[PDB]
Amino acid sequence: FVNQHLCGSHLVEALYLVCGERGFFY
Amino acid sequence: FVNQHLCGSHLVEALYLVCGERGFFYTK
Amino acid sequence: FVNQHLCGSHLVEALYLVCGERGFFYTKP
Amino acid sequence: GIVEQCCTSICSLYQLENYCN
Amino acid sequence: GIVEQCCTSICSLYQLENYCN
Amino acid sequence: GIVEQCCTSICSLYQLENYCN
Ligand SMILES: [Cl-]
Ligand SMILES: [Zn+2]
Repeated sequence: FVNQHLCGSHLVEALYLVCGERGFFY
Repeated sequence: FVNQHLCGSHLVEALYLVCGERGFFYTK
Repeated sequence: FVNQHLCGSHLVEALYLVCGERGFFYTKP
Repeated sequence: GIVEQCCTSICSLYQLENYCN
Repeated sequence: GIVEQCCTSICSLYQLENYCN
Repeated sequence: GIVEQCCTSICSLYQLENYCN
């Protein structure tokens, strides 16, 4: 629910950092 | 409840974006 | 342990704000 | 790209949706 | 406003408390 | 320190790891 929603916000933040210039598709 | 506390932090971030110059009033 | 992970992220920002110039030593449970 | 448009001036929500899928 | 105050120099906790209800 | 090293040019993951315990 919102727990997944809030987790997803942190995931896109983490992918932004981890993926560098490669980027990601969410 | 911490889960509600963390949710509210995300809510105020979202309201800041959505409300623009209108602003918003957040209270527990 | 995902919930503890998310909580910890917010705790680190809280310490960043409240500790100011003092800094903080952060360790996992 | 989104950086030159939205980091040099504020993008409205509508301008941001142009980068959605 | 608060941006002209707390985004031109970093506000202390006391200065941030100015904005509490 | 980390602010001097990482707040003008972007620090990679490896560079950030230098600041872990
Ligand atoms: Cl969260
Ligand atoms: Zn969160």
